Amino acid sequence: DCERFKFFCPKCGTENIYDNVFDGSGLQIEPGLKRCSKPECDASPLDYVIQVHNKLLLDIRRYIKKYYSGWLVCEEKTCQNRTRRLPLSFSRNGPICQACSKATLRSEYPEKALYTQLCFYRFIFDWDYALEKVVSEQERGHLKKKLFQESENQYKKLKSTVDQVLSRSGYSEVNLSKLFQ
Amino acid sequence: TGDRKGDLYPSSLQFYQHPPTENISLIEFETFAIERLKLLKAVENLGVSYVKNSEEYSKKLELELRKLKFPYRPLHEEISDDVYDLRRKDHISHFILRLAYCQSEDLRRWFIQQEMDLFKFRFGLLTKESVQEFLKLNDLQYVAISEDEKNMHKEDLMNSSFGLSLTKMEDTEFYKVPFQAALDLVRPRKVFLWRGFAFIPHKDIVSIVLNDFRAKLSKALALSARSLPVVQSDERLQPLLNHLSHSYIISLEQIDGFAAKSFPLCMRQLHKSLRENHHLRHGGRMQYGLFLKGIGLTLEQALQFWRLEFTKGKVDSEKFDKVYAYSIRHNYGKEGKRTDYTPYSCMKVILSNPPSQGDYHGCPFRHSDPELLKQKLQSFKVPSSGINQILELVKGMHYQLACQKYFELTHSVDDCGFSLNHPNQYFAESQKLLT
DNA sequence: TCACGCAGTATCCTGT
RNA sequence: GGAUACUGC
Ligand code: SF4
Ligand SMILES: [Mg+2]
Ligand SMILES: [Zn+2]
Ligand SMILES: [Zn+2]
Repeated sequence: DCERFKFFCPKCGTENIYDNVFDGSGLQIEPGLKRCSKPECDASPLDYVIQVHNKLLLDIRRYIKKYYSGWLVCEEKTCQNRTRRLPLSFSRNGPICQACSKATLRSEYPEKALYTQLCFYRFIFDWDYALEKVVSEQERGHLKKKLFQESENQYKKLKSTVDQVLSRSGYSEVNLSKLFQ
Repeated sequence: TGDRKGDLYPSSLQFYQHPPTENISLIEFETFAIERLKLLKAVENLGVSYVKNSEEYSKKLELELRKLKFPYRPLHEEISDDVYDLRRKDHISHFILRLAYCQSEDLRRWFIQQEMDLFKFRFGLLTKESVQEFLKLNDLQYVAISEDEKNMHKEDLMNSSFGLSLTKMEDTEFYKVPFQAALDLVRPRKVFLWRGFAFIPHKDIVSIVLNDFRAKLSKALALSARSLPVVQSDERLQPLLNHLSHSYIISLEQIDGFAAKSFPLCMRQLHKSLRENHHLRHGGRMQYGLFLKGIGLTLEQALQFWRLEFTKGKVDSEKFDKVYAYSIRHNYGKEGKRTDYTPYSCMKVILSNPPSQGDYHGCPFRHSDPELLKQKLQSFKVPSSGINQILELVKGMHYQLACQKYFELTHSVDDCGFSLNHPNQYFAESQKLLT
């Protein structure tokens, strides 16, 4: 349910959808940001990594704004009341919808949604995880050589941004004392 | 001991008694959880594939431990920072997996088994010095009799245990038990008694250690299952812990097919009614359950089939386990007198409870009017000559011969070649002919 | 010579 | 399908 990373090529202007670190199969597999999605386009998005960084930050801002908008929808199908205002009148399950007074208001974009979106943006830039889990054996061998070290470094830098953002999220510390007692 | 270390991790092996108190990151949490899941799955696979004492088992387990960077070998150097890190990993990961593997008894058992295996391996890699260190740090106080006391009673121990050699005895360690627990040993005088304690023999020491470990671990898992509500509220850790066990790191469906060809007409009628209405009166339930037991449907398989079929009948799911589970178990000799009840014989079916309105059990050839039997035979595309012959046989009161004629016509065989006297015999013959 | 009605939940068994 | 219990209203 997470939005994929959309980046418009500076040269051709075609949208590139990124959902994994690597694209292709077998020896034809390469990092997604190595070649444009348009065959006629020779531009490498890895060249415009500053632009990719800026777009990533803008997307993170967009998702944080969506979360903090605090939109609530009534869970009742026959009400579906949409409000920004959280009422202080609560039932055992949560805020009581003030349109029908009989159903609970649920967040349109809960904290889990934002956390999963940030985790996905980290996932689409996790070189090591992709190599271990996603990639196959022959593909892993082909990707664990030189000719990709620069791409690996750029991917590490891009993942650093999402890691930094997630480090500032309360949904980034686990108190083991509270778990084990 | 670089920055924030301590004496919290003296030895490599531990009983995992004290929960961690640190504040870790979500990334560290996930990495540790997945890594230990990989380790435990590797342990399980190697245990299935190889004998745990085999050298291949040891080599592969060492390779996995090295790959995932878990403590497996001692180091007579000191507590190096890296070593500390590894031990910390182990300690936290274990408890995380506890949180993952305490929801269901099955899971609990699995966890315990894997953990025990790992512990055994690690013990097997401990030098005697290290071994003693461990046995001291956990207040196990095995010198379990001391070595000095063993030498003190060497001759008595030698003459106590049957078939124990001098050197082999030197290689063995005994235990001290109150004589009230060794009744079966003391009574025939096969264990030495000194001052109210028997010296019972067990390579074996690991066994005792493991016993202790297992006890503790089981208790811990119980407690964890008791403290589950506090964790379910933490959404961050719910997707992981609730699904870690499912983390990537005869069939019921064919029964319908069988009903096309192999099932005798009685079972065909019962199955048709069941799929038409998702409910059978008691006689039909008994007959069909016994038949499906006969074909080979296991208790789990039969339970699943009946659950799925009845749930569609607009009844509560719990109602099935409340009511029909006992009947299904009994048909397989699981409860009550616990008798492996045999499938109904054709004689029983003919002479069993007579079906009435709303029922579909019994032998159709006997409990179906001739017009109804003719219609049913026509429906199955039987040749007119075959239908007439079957009707003639039915009029002769030899319904078993009628079923034999049905088998001959449907299987395209001139002669059945067998005296049909059991529906399971019918199904077996059909399977033999087809497969 | 006897003995109130009905609605509902829980447990257990089906060889000669 | 049956059998044995005892709650409620
Ligand atoms: S003769 Fe036996 S197998 Fe054939 S329909 Fe009757 S009961 Fe079933
Ligand atoms: Mg009933
Ligand atoms: Zn392009
Ligand atoms: Zn509402």
